[PDB]
Amino acid sequence: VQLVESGGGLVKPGESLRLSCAVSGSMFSSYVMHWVRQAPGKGLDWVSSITGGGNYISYADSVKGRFIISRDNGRNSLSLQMSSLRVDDTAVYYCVRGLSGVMGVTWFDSWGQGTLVTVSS
Amino acid sequence: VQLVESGGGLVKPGESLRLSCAVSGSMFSSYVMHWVRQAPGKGLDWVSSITGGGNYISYADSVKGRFIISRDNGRNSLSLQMSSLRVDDTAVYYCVRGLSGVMGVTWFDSWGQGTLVTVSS
Amino acid sequence: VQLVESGGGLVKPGESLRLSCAVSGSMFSSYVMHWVRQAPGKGLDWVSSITGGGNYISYADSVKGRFIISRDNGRNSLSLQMSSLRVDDTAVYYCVRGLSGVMGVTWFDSWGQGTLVTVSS
Amino acid sequence: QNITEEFYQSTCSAVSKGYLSALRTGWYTSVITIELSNIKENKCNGTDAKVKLIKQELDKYKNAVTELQLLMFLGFLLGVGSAIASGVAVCKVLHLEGEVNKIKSALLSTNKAVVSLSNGVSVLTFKVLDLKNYIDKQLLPILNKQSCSISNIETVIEFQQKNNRLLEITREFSVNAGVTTPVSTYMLTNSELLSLINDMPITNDQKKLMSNNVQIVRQQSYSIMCIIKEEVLAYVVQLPLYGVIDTPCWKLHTSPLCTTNTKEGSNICLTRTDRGWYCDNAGSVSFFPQAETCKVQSNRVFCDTMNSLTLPSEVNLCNVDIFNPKYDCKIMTSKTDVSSSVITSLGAIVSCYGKTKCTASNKNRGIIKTFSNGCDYVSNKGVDTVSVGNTLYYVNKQEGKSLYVKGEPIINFYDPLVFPSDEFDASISQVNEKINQSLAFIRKSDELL
Amino acid sequence: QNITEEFYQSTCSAVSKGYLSALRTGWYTSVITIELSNIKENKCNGTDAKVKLIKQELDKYKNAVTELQLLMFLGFLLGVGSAIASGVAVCKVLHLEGEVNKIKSALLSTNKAVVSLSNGVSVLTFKVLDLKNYIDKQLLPILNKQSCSISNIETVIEFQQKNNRLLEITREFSVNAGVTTPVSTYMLTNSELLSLINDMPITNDQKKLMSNNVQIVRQQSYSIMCIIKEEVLAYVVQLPLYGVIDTPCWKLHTSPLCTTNTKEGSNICLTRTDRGWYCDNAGSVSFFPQAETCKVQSNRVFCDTMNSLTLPSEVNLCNVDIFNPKYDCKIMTSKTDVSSSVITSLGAIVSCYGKTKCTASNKNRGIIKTFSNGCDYVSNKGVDTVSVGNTLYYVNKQEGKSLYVKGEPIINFYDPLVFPSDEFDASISQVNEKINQSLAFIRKSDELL
Amino acid sequence: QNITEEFYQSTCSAVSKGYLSALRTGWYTSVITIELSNIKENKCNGTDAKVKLIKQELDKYKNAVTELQLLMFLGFLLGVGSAIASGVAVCKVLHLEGEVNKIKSALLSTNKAVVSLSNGVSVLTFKVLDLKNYIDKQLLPILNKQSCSISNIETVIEFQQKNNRLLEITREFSVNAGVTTPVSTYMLTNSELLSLINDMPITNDQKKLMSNNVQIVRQQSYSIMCIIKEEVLAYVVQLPLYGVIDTPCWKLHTSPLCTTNTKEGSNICLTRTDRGWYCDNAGSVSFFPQAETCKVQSNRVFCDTMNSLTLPSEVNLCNVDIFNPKYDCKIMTSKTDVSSSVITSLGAIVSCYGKTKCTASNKNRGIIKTFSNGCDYVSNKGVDTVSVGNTLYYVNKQEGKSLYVKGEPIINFYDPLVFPSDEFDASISQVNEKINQSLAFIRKSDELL
Amino acid sequence: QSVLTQPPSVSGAPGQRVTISCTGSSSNIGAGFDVHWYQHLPGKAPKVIIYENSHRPSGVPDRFFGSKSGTSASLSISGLQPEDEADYYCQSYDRGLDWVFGGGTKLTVL
Amino acid sequence: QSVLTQPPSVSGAPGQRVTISCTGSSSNIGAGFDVHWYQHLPGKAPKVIIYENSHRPSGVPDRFFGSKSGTSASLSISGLQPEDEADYYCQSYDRGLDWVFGGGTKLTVL
Amino acid sequence: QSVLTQPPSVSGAPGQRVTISCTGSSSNIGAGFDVHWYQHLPGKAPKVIIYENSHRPSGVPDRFFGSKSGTSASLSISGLQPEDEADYYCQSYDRGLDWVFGGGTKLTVL
Repeated sequence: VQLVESGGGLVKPGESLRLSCAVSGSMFSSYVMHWVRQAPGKGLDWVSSITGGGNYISYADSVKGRFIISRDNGRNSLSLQMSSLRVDDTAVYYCVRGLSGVMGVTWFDSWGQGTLVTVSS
Repeated sequence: VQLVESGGGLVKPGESLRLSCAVSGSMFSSYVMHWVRQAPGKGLDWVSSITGGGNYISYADSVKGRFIISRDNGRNSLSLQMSSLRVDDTAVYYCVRGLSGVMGVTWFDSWGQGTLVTVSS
Repeated sequence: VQLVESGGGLVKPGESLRLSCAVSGSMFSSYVMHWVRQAPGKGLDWVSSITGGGNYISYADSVKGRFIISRDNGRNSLSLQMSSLRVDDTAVYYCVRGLSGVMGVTWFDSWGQGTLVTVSS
Repeated sequence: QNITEEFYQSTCSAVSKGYLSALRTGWYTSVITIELSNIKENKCNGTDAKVKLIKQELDKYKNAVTELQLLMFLGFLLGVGSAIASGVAVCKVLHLEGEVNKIKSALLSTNKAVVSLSNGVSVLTFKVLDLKNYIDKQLLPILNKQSCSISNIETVIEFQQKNNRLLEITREFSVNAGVTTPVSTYMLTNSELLSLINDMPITNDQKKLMSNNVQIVRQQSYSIMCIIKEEVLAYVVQLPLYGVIDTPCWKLHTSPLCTTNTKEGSNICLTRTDRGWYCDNAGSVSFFPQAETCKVQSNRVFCDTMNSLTLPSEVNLCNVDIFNPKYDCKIMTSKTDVSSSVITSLGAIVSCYGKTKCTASNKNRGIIKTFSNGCDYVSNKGVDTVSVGNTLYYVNKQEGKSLYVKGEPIINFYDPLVFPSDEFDASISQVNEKINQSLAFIRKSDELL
Repeated sequence: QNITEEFYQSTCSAVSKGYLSALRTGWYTSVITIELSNIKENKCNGTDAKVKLIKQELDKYKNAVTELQLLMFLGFLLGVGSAIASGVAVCKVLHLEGEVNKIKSALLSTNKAVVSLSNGVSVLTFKVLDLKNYIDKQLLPILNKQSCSISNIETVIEFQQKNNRLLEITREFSVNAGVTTPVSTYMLTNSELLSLINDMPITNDQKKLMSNNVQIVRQQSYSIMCIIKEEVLAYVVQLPLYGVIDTPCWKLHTSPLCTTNTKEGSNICLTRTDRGWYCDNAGSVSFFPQAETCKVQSNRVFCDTMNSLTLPSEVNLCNVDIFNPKYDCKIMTSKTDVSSSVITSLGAIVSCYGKTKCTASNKNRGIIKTFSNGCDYVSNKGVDTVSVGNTLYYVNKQEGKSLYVKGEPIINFYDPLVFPSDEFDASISQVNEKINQSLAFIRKSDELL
Repeated sequence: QNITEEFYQSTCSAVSKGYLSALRTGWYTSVITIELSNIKENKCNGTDAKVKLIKQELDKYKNAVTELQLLMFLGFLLGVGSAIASGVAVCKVLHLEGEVNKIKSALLSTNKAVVSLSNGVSVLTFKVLDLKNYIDKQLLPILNKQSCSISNIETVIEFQQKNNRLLEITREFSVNAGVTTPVSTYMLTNSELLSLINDMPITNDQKKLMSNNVQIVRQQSYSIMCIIKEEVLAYVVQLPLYGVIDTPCWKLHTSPLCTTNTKEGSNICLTRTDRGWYCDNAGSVSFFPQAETCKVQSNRVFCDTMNSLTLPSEVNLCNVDIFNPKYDCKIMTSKTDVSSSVITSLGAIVSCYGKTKCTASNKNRGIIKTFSNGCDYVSNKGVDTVSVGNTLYYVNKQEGKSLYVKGEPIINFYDPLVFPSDEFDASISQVNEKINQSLAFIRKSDELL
Repeated sequence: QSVLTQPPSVSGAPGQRVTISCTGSSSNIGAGFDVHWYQHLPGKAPKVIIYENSHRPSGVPDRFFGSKSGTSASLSISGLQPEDEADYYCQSYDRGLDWVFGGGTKLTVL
Repeated sequence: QSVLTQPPSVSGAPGQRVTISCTGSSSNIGAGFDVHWYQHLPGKAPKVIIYENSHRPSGVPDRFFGSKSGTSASLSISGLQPEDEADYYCQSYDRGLDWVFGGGTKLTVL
Repeated sequence: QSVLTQPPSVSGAPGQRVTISCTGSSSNIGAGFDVHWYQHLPGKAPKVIIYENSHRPSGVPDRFFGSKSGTSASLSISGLQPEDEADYYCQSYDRGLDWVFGGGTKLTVL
């Protein structure tokens, strides 16, 4: 049930990259996945979401359209194309694998390791 | 299936009393029950009714509101509170247990022994 | 499944007659039947139909009302009363036992032997 | 008021007690007549806008008249009967010649007269729309005086209001062939239904019940077509005729009581195949297995007597002792052990089985119970949500008292290595007879060597 | 006319004979188009009462258009199929680009023109409401000339009359997802349905049948949404396409023929699990077990052949000889012995069992029969009410002739101590094979000692 | 999009794969209020035609308010619960005194206010009709100034337009007792339903799904009456509250895989009793056997979670290996060998048995397949009609890819002389256990002599 | 005083048929309702001889035959026997006074 | 005189393909209806060669292949053989004269 | 900057009860929504302490007790223990920025 991902490092601002998640669950077809981020100093924020097949893609308000999130159900993997890179984008990113609620809401169950992406200089 | 009741005697007019019926049936929960009366001279008349649970009290037009009909389902009994009394109420009273009709009407099946209530003087 | 009928011969014009069909099927209750005629020279034409119990009787536009078609379900037979006669009816008549369609139409399955009826002179 | 219940852990069956009911022991036919009108011609060589409106409305009414002329688990072990036989009977007795003119002559003066008919059956016959007395001289003399012109404009809207009933009659009858249920409010207006209920030969207690609860009477009737010709258009609204009144009708729910064993799928299981209603009437009980045919409005239990079995009163002793040798209780045998919950009239019965997570969650506190393996019951007071596995049931919030009869399940009274698990429907005596036969089988196979 | 019946006391089964029928061997798709209108703006800076009325009506029409845009016992042993595949097929073949422009181009002049489409299937496509020709120049030029003021007052009522069809279309479709049944009269007006039935590629006898009986054709069709855009809103009404005509469809009713024994509840009992309709088509019979899906309007039997099995003709010899070795009759085995009555097309089949009082009462005489134990049949002529236990069935009053064949019940042909009574569905050959196997076991167990 | 399917010839079962779904794991209650009006008297001693019209409409409104005042195969192995418990719960919490006065005080200014109530549950309460603000001073002052005369004529038509919603509410509620399903558009207008759905505490992805697909949500809710008194008539529209979003929910169909033997009717036969939907949610699958309760709108699936079972994920390996010792697949046993076809989501499964003619006909070519005896499958591409016996099915024309897993039927893996054929419901392990027990009986009976 | 009217002066010798007739108003009997007849020998309690105008209970001989028509009900006794001297009754279900009772006919032998 | 029209002067030698074509009006054939073709060899009664424009009965060789399109129907015989000399027909379902018959084509070998 | 507001200056000794409170706007929390609380001990990634304001996952002690009311959520630690020094969070579901996150409260022992 533990999530492991990789793809961090130092990246110049402006250019796009691919950040991938390698979830190794056994029933990774119904669980709703999201990505969060956090930086030293300011508090932890939200980045992106994805539900099931991939027809209800939802985004944050701090970033919209810049980040492209997709996932391969057969390969049990996730990815984001990081089109634009501003100064605020440097953060430790966490994959997160949450379950649907008693109504519909998600409470961010067992988190991934967290990969650091730096964009400064 | 025979009905046995007691509570008769001489009662001065005006005061209330209780007339009790001690039916010993096996299914006294669905049968529609009534009280009828008959005085010497004039013909036999009707007094009161009760249907099952006890939410459909129905009375005669000769006496309305004065007589109170109740029944104890657990104790298998009927009772009449005899509030107010006139000269005409001296009669032999019969408990009467009748079954539901092919439409809804009751044909006054097996009658009780009959208790005499005298109110004169 | 073969249809056999008889009743042909020479008939003076004007008078009625009966021409009978002696079907010998094993499921002669549901099959829609028709009668067709053929004269030497001109091609085939249609004469009559019958379906089911006999409540949907249908006729050709060349002859309407003059020919009366009926069938005995229990006796496994067909009959036509040939009320009134003109010159055109001298023909070989065929009984036709066609099955119901994929929609409703009939393709005139296995035919009778054909009875020759003359009306001239 | 006092809708109590008990939960028996012997078969993990709920019995909700105190449900003073009203059966449907009879039907009663009543012939609604709509006074129609016959129009020779509506030529109207002149053309105006309001005259076009009234012409289109009269054409729609004529098409409606032509339309009406063209419009002339214990469920298997039951009794099936057609529910519209009385209306077809009075329609057939109407269809003979001469009764229509008798109806029209008997309804000329009085609005709600009674017609004796030829068969000797009394039918209540009464107009509800009287369109003939409207069309008679309100619209035809106006149409043929001012060269087909209407001086006012409100007449066509009044005709809309009067013709809405007949057009809805057309639509509702043509959608549902000739027999439709429930009867709609434009099919019989509720003041007229109350007046018809008051005027039909029934108990006054039944009058009080069926005037307080006209919803279920409306939802239980059947309106069938009758003759249309001679501008008299008639249809019979066959109404329910309730029999017994305020009788305690206890409701029985059951849930699958399997074994507590967890190894693979080798589980034995009794599921009491007796769910439904038990109404007391005469010296017997009526058993309604179809829980979709009995209405539960207020605390009164209207039901369909035609869709019921009869049982002796000893089935009440089925509730206490499942091995009682007076009535043969009906149980079903199964090996499947899926988790299942049935929410009773107040609480909820759960059976969480194998490896499933169930809880009784209250929206103000959270999870409070967390049922273990075995049949269990959770009362109304305290919870408002029951989750079994990944499915959520809402438990009824109807006030009352609950009792918990403690005991052991009947699974522990059976031997798993010999128990039969084939019977879709059986009884306690039949299952025990088969158990005895197979035990004699084992003993004779032992003694044969 | 001549609806006869027979009662067989062998299995106490009723067979009502002579029910000249009509199957549903095909579907037929028809493209109804409502000519919609597109309005750029309805600003109306000035205000009045009638202009407010027409503005509210146009707003309701626009909301309806937007909603339309957003709107883009032998029952187990059957064959289950989706009933709306033809309408979905023509909807999918319409959804490809350029088809509805062809529909509009071919439907400009003629009101019932036929298009060939790309798939090669001919579909009758036609208009029924032509609201585009009304909104073209009757309301839009008037709204934009007198500073948004209507000189007349009947135009809004005419718009109500014209928009009622589209608003009811919106309501009836949004209630029933995208597929509704039955087709309502405002969904397809009956003059239009009669002209459409007359124009569709079918037998003239079937034209007569579905013009006399448009009730059941209306009650069996399925209307499905199609494309909405390009102001040419269309939907496909998929109409039944009847196959065989007036073929005899004998109806088989069964009642539980249990044993006459009274000791406790040890009864050996056979219920023929074969109730339903039997139509004859081609060289076979079609069997409809679902008595709720076959309509019995008049003496004709419309049915849904998608919910039917096929059987050879030897099932007819199932009616006479239950042990006939040509067709294997289907029976079910049971030990429960409740009193049950079914009512056949004319009479009534009763079985009063254990200690249960039943009577056949006529409303003008009283009780006349007072059935004893065993299956029994009571004819239509003489009674109009059948009471079994405490339930009251009304027996159909349809005229006809009845026959009562004589014989003994088949339970007396069986051995009580060896009968198997756990078969929910079985056959005569299977039950007899199990009887033979158990008797062979009895003889080998006797001989083993 | 990518609706694929597979056909397994092992049990001749179809699995349509890729059906991104949406369960119904919760309810949500919203208290619709209609602002009503109280009229002391409508005397109108003077009379006119338009005043008669407005009097008739006011009398119809009064009768409506009076009537509203008076209006205060694996199917057995399931869990049954009442689906209107949440609406009854919020109705009971509304019925306590002083709540609806709070409702009115909180709804005076805002049009979509949220109230807190005593129970701590937040319910969205909002007017939709505001008839009190209309009758306040638009009709009552006019009726009592010009000696009961209306100067205009459009006011009565405006009153009809405003009163249509309340009258249809009265009719639709009185027809359907007190609980009606589906919710109609005049019960809750679609713009109001979109605004309500947007404003309730749900996922934004669920907002997108439930605003694109308001058809099924309209077809799944339940509206229940509540308090009518204090001119504030309110009813609760308990709305579905969808749980998991776009989860793959594969559909499983089955047909009777009988044997190829032709001698008489001595056939052995398995029918996989597992038809329905399989949705994935949490760590389990939800099994919906009731194919009539799950809607298949577009390629999405809306199911009723309350009518489902839970199963572990190992049932997916039920699809590949039928003898897999991880999950016990459920099959049923039968000896009858009737021909049956089930039309899967794209192609069609047929099973022709005995002497029956089946074909797969395309409307542009003719018969192309002519199935032999045994289970077989025909794809969507190539055919549009499947005829079996004397009946004709239409195969769904929805685009997608099909796979044909080749193999041998499991019927050949069994022994005919020892096979048991009386299990209406069983499992592979149970059937194999009975086979082993009967074989041990055969060997011990052979060794006994 | 009761809405039911029958003459209470009917008598006959044993041997022949004697018919008791009682008529009601339009609200009772003739409005689709039923009429039942009871018997009142002095001593033991009254018991029903006939209900729903046609039926009979368990112990009732073939002497009693009842009928109703319009607003009038009749009960015929064929071949009187001496201990039948009692008070024969009619009852009905008038919509005012609910279960109204007739004045009673004193049947005696001669 | 019949609504169905085909030229009755079509013949061909054995060996090659011969096509019989017959056309109707708008009421028949093209209005969603079907066309069936029979043979009329002298002596034995006519039997069906093709029904519903595509299907075949039990005993029919692969020579005969029928088709319909729009309003016109055709039937091709490939590899003619000598005893096929007969009268080949069309039948439609014109909504006036119901089951109309074509004039017939006399197919003979050369 | 985030809509969720809690003061990130809460400290407490081990032994007594420490309450973390965070409040939201009208769009989040109080509009029928839920609030969940996590921890951020350095090293191991954040895990959920309490979801749906009342429930608990598998491994969570009895120290943590959460509640929500109106537009304010609270979480109480009863008998604090030394290695609980972390960053406690609140998550809501504001209808704008969807899954908003609080500023985080740094809880440390004294």
